[PDB]
Amino acid sequence: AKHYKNNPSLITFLCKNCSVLACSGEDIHVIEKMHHVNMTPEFKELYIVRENKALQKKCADYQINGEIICKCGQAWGTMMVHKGLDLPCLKIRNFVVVFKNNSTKKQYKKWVELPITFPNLDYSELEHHHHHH
Ligand SMILES: [Zn+2]
Repeated sequence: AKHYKNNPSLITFLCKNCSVLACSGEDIHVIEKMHHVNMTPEFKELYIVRENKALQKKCADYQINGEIICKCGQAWGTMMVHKGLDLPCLKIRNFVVVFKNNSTKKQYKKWVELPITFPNLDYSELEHHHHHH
């Protein structure tokens, strides 16, 4: 991570199945150094939440209430909820990542494999973040 670029605007995420633009890297936050989410209102117009009892569960710091999928049907991630706040969690394996100016397409299995550093919000910062921003 020390040689990563802390410039998320360099990348865009496309659904690996239908190629639709899911979001810019600028719309991603990492939560408690683990979960990569997109909490913007615009992103909510692009996914559907469906039931998936294999993935739903109650955790100490969040609950998983469903699976997030693209309008085309391709799974994208999970719907986490922390203290009533929605955390749409993206699994990088469901997307194609495009880097600007070089426009080269890439696929990854884990977020740590993508050499980009994103802004972090610990769980303890979420209520404040949603109240103000
Ligand atoms: Zn799709």
